Amino acid sequence: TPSDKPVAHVVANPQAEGQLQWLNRRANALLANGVELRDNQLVVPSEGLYLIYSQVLFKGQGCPSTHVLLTHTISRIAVSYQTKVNLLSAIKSPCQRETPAKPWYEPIYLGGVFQLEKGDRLSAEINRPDYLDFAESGQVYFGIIAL
Amino acid sequence: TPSDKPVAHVVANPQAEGQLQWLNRRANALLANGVELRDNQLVVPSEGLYLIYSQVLFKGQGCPHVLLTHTISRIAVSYQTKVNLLSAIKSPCKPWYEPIYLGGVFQLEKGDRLSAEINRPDYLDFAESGQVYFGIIAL
Amino acid sequence: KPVAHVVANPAEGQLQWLNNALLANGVELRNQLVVPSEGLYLIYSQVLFKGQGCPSTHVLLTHTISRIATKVNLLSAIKSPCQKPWYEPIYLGGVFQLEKGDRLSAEINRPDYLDFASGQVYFGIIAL
Ligand SMILES: CC(C)(O)c1ncc(-c2nc3c(cc2F)nc2n3[C@@H]3CN(C2)C(=O)c2ccccc23)cn1
Repeated sequence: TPSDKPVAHVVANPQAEGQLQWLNRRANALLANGVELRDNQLVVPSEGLYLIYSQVLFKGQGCPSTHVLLTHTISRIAVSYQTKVNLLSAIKSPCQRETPAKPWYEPIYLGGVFQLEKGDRLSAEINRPDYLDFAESGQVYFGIIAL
Repeated sequence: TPSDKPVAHVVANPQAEGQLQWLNRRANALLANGVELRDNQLVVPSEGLYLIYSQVLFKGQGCPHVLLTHTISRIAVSYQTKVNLLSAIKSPCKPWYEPIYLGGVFQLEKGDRLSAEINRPDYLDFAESGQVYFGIIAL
Repeated sequence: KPVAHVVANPAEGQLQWLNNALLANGVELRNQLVVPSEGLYLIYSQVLFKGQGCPSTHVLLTHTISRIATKVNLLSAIKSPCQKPWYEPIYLGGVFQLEKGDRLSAEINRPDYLDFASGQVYFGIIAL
């Protein structure tokens, strides 16, 4: 007997270099029990507590002249207040000292439990899609699990 | 168990050399309701949604470049191919510590094999119990 | 189905668990969650550490979930935030066969670095 628990696990489209497009129409990606993926956002089918999680992986070849700041943020767009409200956020400075060139890898993980309402849209965005590494699978993803 | 939900929680062997070997015959480790541990891989007993998870803890003394990887893979029985479900790559560089937790929900089939590997077993840390583990929970 | 999801009390200089929190179907909060019936449980948690700059003494941040049936680590991790403000969360989660009456604790070593202002500081169990 399958679970009736709203769950989703969507992955970065590896073809869309220079963008962060979430896919459920990809191997080992899913939407279950009412969760929808609409306009790059997960739509919550019913109210309740949910675990929200996401990982992005950033990669760079050395350290450039201008300082790099990498951000990943998970936003909620409620039906009654249709503006992005941050739930989870994290910032990283991959290069402490600039190159006076070794590849660096910086994962950003976000996860937490939030009360969500029916129709809430969830966004998961980065500031630098040009640094995102999603060629190999399993590195960039975004999911929910209803408690 | 009375729930009958296939579950597993396996732990790393601290005295395994140059490898990340999983064990179920340890305290606070288990294989229940059909899940098997065969060739260092977890074997799924039935089709369904599963929470799949793993934690590794790396540790180094100072900074000498080092790349750390941690990957959960799936070998689907119909396909016979090994693909990453969850993967992290980190460049860590006094002692430094790097925990890596990989978790998510996946549709799995009967007979799928799941693996949890790393590139640097020599950087693993086993100072305390509960620092290196791998598991699944059927929804 | 015995379930529990407690949050931290923002209680100073400590990690006190309290009841978006919920306690139900036998799971009591005696500072440990007490297991009402023998079975399989997913036990999870997250803590969030934060600081400004790096001190002279090397700081190691730990978060551990223990089982008391003796005190044994079930889930544990360590973070070294200093090899500018910083934030370091620690996530734990796994499935465990527990006995009726067992106690489960979720502790940190450095509550002075805990962030008391989020959906990232919690401790919970779900009977499967
Ligand atoms: C449906 C099922 C199997 O009963 C179930 N119920 C609840 C959860 C649950 N897991 C949590 C959590 C809050 C939760 F309610 N907070 C954490 N976890 C674990 C570890 N860690 C922190 C993570 O960040 C994480 C990242 C992906 C995946 C699981 C985790 C997971 N699975």
